[PDB]
Amino acid sequence: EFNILLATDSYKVTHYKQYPPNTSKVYSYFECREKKYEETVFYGLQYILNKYLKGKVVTKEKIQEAKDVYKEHFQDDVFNEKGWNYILEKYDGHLPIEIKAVPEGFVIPRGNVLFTVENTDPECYWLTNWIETILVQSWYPITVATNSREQKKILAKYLLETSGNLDGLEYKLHDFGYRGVSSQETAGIGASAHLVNFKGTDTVAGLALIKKYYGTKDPVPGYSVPAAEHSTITAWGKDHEKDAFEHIVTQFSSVPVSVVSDSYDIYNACEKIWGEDLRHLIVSRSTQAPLIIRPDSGNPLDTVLKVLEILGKKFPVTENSKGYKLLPPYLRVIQGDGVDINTLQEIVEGMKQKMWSIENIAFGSGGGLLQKLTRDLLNCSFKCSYVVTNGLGINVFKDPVADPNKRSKKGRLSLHRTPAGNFVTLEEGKGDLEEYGQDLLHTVFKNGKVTKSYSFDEIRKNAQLNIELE
Amino acid sequence: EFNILLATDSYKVTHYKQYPPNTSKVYSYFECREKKYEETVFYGLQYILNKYLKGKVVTKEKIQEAKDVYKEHFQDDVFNEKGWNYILEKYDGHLPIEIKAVPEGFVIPRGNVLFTVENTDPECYWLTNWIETILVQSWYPITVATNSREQKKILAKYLLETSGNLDGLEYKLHDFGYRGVSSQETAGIGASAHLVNFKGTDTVAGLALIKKYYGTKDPVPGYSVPAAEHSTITAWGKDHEKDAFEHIVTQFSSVPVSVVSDSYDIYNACEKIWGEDLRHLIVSRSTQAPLIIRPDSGNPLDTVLKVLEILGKKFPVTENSKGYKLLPPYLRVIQGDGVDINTLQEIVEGMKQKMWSIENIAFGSGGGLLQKLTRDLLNCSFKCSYVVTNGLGINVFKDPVADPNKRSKKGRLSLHRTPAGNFVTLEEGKGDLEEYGQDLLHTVFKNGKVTKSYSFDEIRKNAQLNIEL
Ligand SMILES: O=[N+]([O-])c1ccc2[nH]cnc2c1
Ligand SMILES: O=[N+]([O-])c1ccc2[nH]cnc2c1
Repeated sequence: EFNILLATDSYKVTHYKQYPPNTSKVYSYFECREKKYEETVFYGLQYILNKYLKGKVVTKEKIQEAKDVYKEHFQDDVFNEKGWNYILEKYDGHLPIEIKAVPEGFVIPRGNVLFTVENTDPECYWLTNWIETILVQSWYPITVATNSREQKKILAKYLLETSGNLDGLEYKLHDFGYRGVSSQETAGIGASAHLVNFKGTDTVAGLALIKKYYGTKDPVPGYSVPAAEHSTITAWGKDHEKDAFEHIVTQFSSVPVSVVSDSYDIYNACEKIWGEDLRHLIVSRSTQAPLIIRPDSGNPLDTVLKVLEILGKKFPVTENSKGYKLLPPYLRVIQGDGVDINTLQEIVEGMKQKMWSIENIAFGSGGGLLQKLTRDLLNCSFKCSYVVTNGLGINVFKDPVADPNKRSKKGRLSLHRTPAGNFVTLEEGKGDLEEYGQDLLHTVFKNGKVTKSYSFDEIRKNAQLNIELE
Repeated sequence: EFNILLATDSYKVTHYKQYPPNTSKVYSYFECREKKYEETVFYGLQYILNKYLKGKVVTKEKIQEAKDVYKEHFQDDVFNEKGWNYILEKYDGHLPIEIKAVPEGFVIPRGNVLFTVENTDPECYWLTNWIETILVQSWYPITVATNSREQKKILAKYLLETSGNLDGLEYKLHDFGYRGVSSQETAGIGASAHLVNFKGTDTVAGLALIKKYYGTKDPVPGYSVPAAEHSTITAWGKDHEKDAFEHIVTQFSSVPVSVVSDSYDIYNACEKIWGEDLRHLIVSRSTQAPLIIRPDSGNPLDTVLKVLEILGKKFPVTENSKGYKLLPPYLRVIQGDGVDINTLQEIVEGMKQKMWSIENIAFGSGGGLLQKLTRDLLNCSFKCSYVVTNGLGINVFKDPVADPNKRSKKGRLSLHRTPAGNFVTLEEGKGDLEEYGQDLLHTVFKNGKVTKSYSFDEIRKNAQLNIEL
């Protein structure tokens, strides 16, 4: 079972002995520090508050366990047993911490305070940064949600340009990342973050996470369709690819079905198998049940363009009202290999140049969407900005000589709307001067309880694109 | 509770309708496909077997839960309820699967079979690839362990060259990755994978994972020392950095202590604060309890060299038998910013050029060590290579025309030692000809039971570098 006393960076176990004597308050904050990604989607803190921080998180057993582990880990007795015992005895193991945060789903420019953390009992001055490690992992859902939204911006731009509307946008980027992430827990968190922006996912783990921690009016937040993988095509044998295709599209004759078509020769599969031998089984399909052809190898752009040219010559193509080519409604393509924010851009631009509507194509992304991201991408960072020692408040910060980008904010922080309606973070307690109206941060956690929460429906609304709002 | 019926890629829910009819066997394998990183450390499967796959993993409630979710998720009834019910009824919810694997810790060249998976009951042909998603996540501890070991190889080469030995090698790369990974679970898995090669970690989650799933003779597999962060320095106030330093080294006077020294001006801190104002508190320290100065910003190579240059002028430097400069034993440096396999190499080579021994330095790595890695790095991949349909075995594979690198292996596989003592994977069941000694894959899982386990001690022994052998 999870033990918050064993869920911190080792060195933090020794920090209670390093702060100035008579420190009664440590106040810290999280930002995506300014340094391609000008704004960030704030998402994921609510998961962490509920799963890890709320309620009785300290017990006699957990304290003894941590004591025993750290004794060996440090080869010395440095663990603050008395400190954790105080929390157990005084607060029935509930953390005397207050956390204020921007609403989940909010889209906020870089370099703004997103959440703050401080102890509510002077004895627990050390607790604020103990939980840095747990809270900082919010970088991951933030970064997934943000990068996923940036890809939605690209898709919206090109879909609107080539078709004149945004129909189906929320299904244009499917999550294929389940196998390509580092753990089951990561799969659920990352998939949930993608679902802030889109509705298509194969990472089933995200559904239960959203249901438990956020909630939606709909039964599920995300959807999928039947689809083949290489094993279900190749199992039929090298000479029986056509047989596999026929079996699969006949089994799934009245729902959409994706079929990976590159097992041996994608171009042959498209031109001869789909385009000639099985063509009669494709042109009979409903608009609600298209065949989705899935290439999965080769240069992503070149392959998509060639697949489209092949299909364009075997199937009846129309020209939509914007002048772009459109496959018949029973036939679509999905590119789910080598897709990341950069290649996504390359492919839609290349399609546009060849006069193919973005209506024709959908994308899937795996490692690119959920794994190939780090804390450095948005410079997600947690720092102390204010302490009280001997009853006097001190504005504190770091400001390394060789890297001005790592300079942290000073003092008590608040988030405000500017006269032009933008965000500003006030430092040094200046929010108190009341020149900038009310603090936009909300208290979300206080003394062991979650004090404010958001449904996944609210989060999605907050995270909408301006082009969707317009 | 974790529900294995909800722990697969969505489309796999539909695959039981797609395989050829009359298929009684689906046999699949995992490899780090050949395409840098020429050999891989096999580690992490045992975690997955015990946590997720063993024992009674199917119940009536879990089947109903999956049925309910998939109904909404697909807006359709596709779901092999009968198939899952069969496992529940016939096998008390234990998976009729056999997995054979190379021993954990083994170091194997790219392009070799590392483990195979197959159903043991003809009714469960669909189950082999159901569990692909969960098993393929082994890519992560494999890749962390492999990338960590490659960094150890660089450190070993340079330490040996500049010092004449490998003393302290196992503490030269510390895991600072806890806050920089995507989840608590990842933290533990990745930290454990790093401990295959090294003994220094701040990612505490790794200790409990190793204790629970692998085990060590020693109480713990990993260690740390007291150390400062920016908060414990900056809280003293901008004008009181020296007071913070003095307080911290005095609190931790008889153990090693790392102190981040770049809050305001790393160069001033080293030259004026440590090098003058507080020098008397440093030169009195034990060899078993040095001050470890930690820069944490600026160009990693440039900052390390300038820090050594400064300290070398304030503290007595010796020249070792190899001709390299060595700080006094009470004083060391750790660089834990911007360290990955590339920059690590750059720093030790830069030090060597400036005649500084690698004895002087240790490294810490966070995102570089545990997060900035993907399944693409070693091409970790799971593919079906053999099926039995209508009582006949068929060797199956993919071979996409535009990417020969994605061609997969054919038929039943086995791993063998070559006459020269290397590795070879035999395809098409050719291992049965018995020309190549015994198969190195062992049955590790069969019908819900873990059948062969390794301790963390054995794994570490298997993963040793040639240089230390
Ligand atoms: O799993 N798939 O390959 C998959 C899932 C959903 C899809 N929607 C359109 N194509 C798809 C492929
Ligand atoms: O957390 N640290 O900064 C840290 C931990 C362990 C160390 N061993 C040597 N330097 C260290 C720094």
